[PDB]
Amino acid sequence: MKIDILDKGFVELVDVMGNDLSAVRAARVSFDMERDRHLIEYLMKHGHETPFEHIVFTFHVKAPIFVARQWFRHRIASYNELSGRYSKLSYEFYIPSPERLEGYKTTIPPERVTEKISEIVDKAYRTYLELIESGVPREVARIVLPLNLYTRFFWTVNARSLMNFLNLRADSHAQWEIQQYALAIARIFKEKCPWTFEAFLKYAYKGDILKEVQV
Amino acid sequence: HMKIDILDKGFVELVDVMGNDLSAVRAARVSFDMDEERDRHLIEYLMKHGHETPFEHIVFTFHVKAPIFVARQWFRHRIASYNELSGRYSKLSYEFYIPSPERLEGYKTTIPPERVTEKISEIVDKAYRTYLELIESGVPREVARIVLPLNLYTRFFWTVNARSLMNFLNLRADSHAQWEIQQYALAIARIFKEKCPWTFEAFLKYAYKGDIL
Amino acid sequence: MKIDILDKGFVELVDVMGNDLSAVRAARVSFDEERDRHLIEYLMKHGHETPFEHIVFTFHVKAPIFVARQWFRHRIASYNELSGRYSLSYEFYIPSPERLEGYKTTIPPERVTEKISEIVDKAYRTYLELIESGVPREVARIVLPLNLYTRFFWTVNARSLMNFLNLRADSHAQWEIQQYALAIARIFKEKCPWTFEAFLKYAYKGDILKEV
Amino acid sequence: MKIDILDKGFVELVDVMGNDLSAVRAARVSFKDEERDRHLIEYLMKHGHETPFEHIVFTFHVKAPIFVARQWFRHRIASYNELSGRYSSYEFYIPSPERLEGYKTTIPPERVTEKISEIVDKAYRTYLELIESGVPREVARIVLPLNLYTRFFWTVNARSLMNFLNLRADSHAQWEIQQYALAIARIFKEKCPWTFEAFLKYAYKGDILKEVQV
Ligand SMILES: Cc1cc2nc3c(=O)[nH]c(=O)nc-3n(C[C@H](O)[C@H](O)[C@H](O)COP(=O)(O)OP(=O)(O)OC[C@H]3OC(n4cnc5c(N)ncnc54)[C@H](O)[C@@H]3O)c2cc1C
Ligand SMILES: Cc1cc2nc3c(=O)[nH]c(=O)nc-3n(C[C@H](O)[C@H](O)[C@H](O)COP(=O)(O)OP(=O)(O)OC[C@H]3O[C@@H](n4cnc5c(N)ncnc54)[C@H](O)[C@@H]3O)c2cc1C
Ligand SMILES: Cc1cc2nc3c(=O)[nH]c(=O)nc-3n(C[C@H](O)[C@H](O)[C@H](O)COP(=O)(O)OP(=O)(O)OC[C@H]3O[C@@H](n4cnc5c(N)ncnc54)[C@H](O)[C@@H]3O)c2cc1C
Ligand SMILES: Cc1cc2nc3c(=O)[nH]c(=O)nc-3n(C[C@H](O)[C@H](O)[C@H](O)COP(=O)(O)OP(=O)(O)OC[C@H]3O[C@@H](n4cnc5c(N)ncnc54)[C@H](O)[C@@H]3O)c2cc1C
Repeated sequence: MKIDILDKGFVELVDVMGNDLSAVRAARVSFDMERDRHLIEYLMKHGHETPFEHIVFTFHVKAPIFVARQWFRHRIASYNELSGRYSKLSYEFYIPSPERLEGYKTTIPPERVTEKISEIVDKAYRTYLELIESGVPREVARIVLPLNLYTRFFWTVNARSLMNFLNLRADSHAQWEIQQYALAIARIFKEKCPWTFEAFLKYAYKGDILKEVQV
Repeated sequence: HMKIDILDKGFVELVDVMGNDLSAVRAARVSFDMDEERDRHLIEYLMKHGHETPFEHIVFTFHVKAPIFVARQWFRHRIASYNELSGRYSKLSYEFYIPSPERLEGYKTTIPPERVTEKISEIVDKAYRTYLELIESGVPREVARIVLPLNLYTRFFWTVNARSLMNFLNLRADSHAQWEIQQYALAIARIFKEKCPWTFEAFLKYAYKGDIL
Repeated sequence: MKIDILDKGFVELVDVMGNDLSAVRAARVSFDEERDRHLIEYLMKHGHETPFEHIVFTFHVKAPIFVARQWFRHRIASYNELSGRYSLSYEFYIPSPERLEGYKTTIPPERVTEKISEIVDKAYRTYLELIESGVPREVARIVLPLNLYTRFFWTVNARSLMNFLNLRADSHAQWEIQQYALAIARIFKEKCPWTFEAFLKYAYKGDILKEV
Repeated sequence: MKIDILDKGFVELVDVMGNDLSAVRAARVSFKDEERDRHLIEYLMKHGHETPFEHIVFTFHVKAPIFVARQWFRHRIASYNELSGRYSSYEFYIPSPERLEGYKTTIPPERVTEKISEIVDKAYRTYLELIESGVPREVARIVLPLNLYTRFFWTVNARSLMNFLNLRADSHAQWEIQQYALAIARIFKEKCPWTFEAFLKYAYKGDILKEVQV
């Protein structure tokens, strides 16, 4: 599964451990213990979250650094990113489409706003090349590249933490760009753990957009 | 699907696994934006210089059955997930850990070791019979169970990743730890070895701190 | 500050880092009572709790082991229990007859209390008989019941502390742990009145704290 | 106490709970004898009993370049609170020619400083231009360089702080963040002198802290 985000980014599922039943098996130990589907619903509405920690995912994500920084703020998880110290950075930046500024009255037209951003990206990247070409160390030459540069990383997280992540990013208060990545994460989650997902929205989900956007 | 019996009535059973040795290689190799010969070499490299974040992408789920005094020690490992049987929600099964005579291999005692075994079974039986008694007299299960000894068996699920798993082994797979916990740590290591050959070997060679593996 | 719990336990404050204003400084990233207290309620009401992690406490607790097993399940915190390698005593929790109040039991509540005492004595004697006999404590102590008292140091921050109160300062929790949580709650109120106030009004998920 | 780092950054102490003895008291689970209490710190450190050191806590206020904060926020056992770029200054980290010392370059070291200052100025110009044009802050800021300075509060306990020093107060870490960990180390030394010495002697895995002073 690979979903395309923005103009050049993406969310891709690498691996998965367990499914809805993993949560059920884990919960049975307490009381010595169709019907299973009813237990998940029960857990969800009564606040028994731990059982869901036994479902785990690993995603491959390519996103603009300003999005990555917000994502990494989630501590209950594991990360592994491409290094800007040990690698030659590619010429890939997130250039917002004109429709992104729709809703805001601006002096200059959306195409103009979009034209300038690209321009600054070229001057920035061109300079980055002179320096690397001139013998400057990569780890120091990259401080000139803008926050709209694309980066890649792996993310391993369990169901319970993932639901905390959707509560916060698949919401209208979070930035538009990362909301797009949230929907992709939500979609994949629904495909792998449909019962848990349904119960989530119906009982514990605190955000707004997932109750108005299919999958 | 593996299972290993511990002590007289306990066990360690593997329920699931996510990934393998290459999971660590793929998570790491993504740093340089990038063959069998190379891959094993990479894992040892990471292990040598302490780059352990990549091994966090390997996960295990166990099902354990052990006495309460062992479980308590085990639960101190916070970087992991747990689900246990509730003593305040169901009737408790007459299953206690009774040490065998050999347990005293090295200690000379007033009375024969066989008698120590007999004595332990007695106080356990007496305590168990009082538990059933108070229960049938209408006493709340959560209250009646407080008379039960620490050798009563419990059960739980444990989901943990490879990095934390290696931390558990450095601490419990060691002679300084109690003999009962060692037995369980040995079982955890045999399963870890089975599923992650390269990683397990690299661990024993450039990082394992214990002394019984 | 020390509060006695049950028949021989307690919760005592050992140290504290910060107060309500610690959360205000963290949220504004820098360094008028009215202005600050309005922010604390603002953050509480919208779910922005990270600022409260910058407040921390360290308690010294003395509880029965079964109460301690539930308590230790709270992973986002620090613990240190007595082992007898640096600091051992032997006392047990014997419920009062009022504990069985409400339940209609076969024998008198006063007899339930007696039977618990009897077992404790027999279990305790057997234990000493084994030590004087030459069995190492690590083995001998496994015959001691779950109502055996222990002690530990607990260091936890405000965010996690409020999670602890949402689960233990509640009727679904066991009565014994409830008593310890009520104690934890009073001390918290004393050191962070504003934060405690806002907690009860917008985020407190339990029931018993609003009744006492 | 506050300490300057790089061309415009710093590390500032905001608060602290406990001292060396807070570990001693936690290890014994109690509450006097210096020779003894200090002897225990060393024992704990030598035999790996590190949980007692979790009972000492700090809060720092840091100002640093975004490419430094990113590497830093990587430490999960800790608490963070940064300034909002999409809601909440013309300050960027401009390397000195002495920073490119030891590297053979086709152009004068001073030219690098000038090449980097130029783009920073350009970018910043187009940014302030977009803001005034009506473009939302969260959008117009995507054109700013990774060397833009940010600020955050950091609360971490002594055990976790020792892990940070192991990895960052070391020659394998970028030179920039090495400077910050040195300041972190200095404050830590001042507040918990017994733990720091024991740490350096029995557990520290890095290199520079045994070479440089405080
Ligand atoms: C009435 C009652 C009955 C209970 N019955 C049982 C039972 O039968 N069996 C049983 O095993 N337990 C039982 N518990 C314990 C309960 O399941 C929790 O373990 C306990 O409340 C500690 O909570 P926590 O996980 O939220 O907190 P902490 O472990 O202290 O964590 C605080 C927060 O960080 C989180 N977190 C920490 N680690 C992880 C992680 N690895 N993955 C995802 N999120 C994480 C969550 O957001 C959490 O709320 C019971 C508790 C109560 C109050
Ligand atoms: C021989 C032996 C004797 C012992 N004696 C005692 C005793 O007298 N008293 C007692 O209370 N316990 C005792 N213990 C338990 C021990 O102190 C730890 O609680 C136990 O090993 C759990 O380990 P951990 O902290 O390494 O693991 P986890 O909790 O699973 O943590 C793994 C890693 O994450 C870390 N970490 C997690 N959370 C935090 C945090 N909040 N702050 C800083 N770092 C963190 C560290 O890098 C740690 O190694 C003993 C254990 C052994 C093996
Ligand atoms: C020279 C250098 C180069 C680096 N290069 C890269 C790179 O190319 N790509 C990249 O992505 N990162 C890179 N890093 C970051 C590195 O991978 C770690 O993320 C960083 O050092 C944070 O360390 P930590 O995990 O030890 O600490 P913390 O996250 O603060 O954790 C402290 C302790 O608790 C633990 N712990 C916490 N959470 C978990 C968990 N979920 N599972 C198991 N144990 C846990 C461990 O015992 C740990 O040491 C680099 C770091 C250095 C110093
Ligand atoms: C719309 C929006 C705006 C934001 N604005 C800002 C801003 O201006 N400044 C800023 O600094 N950040 C900001 N953030 C980041 C926010 O403050 C959190 O850091 C982020 O949401 C990560 O969430 P978390 O703590 O719930 O998750 P995780 O770090 O993944 O933790 C999950 C659970 O474990 C817990 N937990 C983990 N560690 C600890 C701990 N050490 N102590 C207590 N509990 C713990 C809690 O129960 C928590 O819910 C913003 C986030 C959103 C979604």
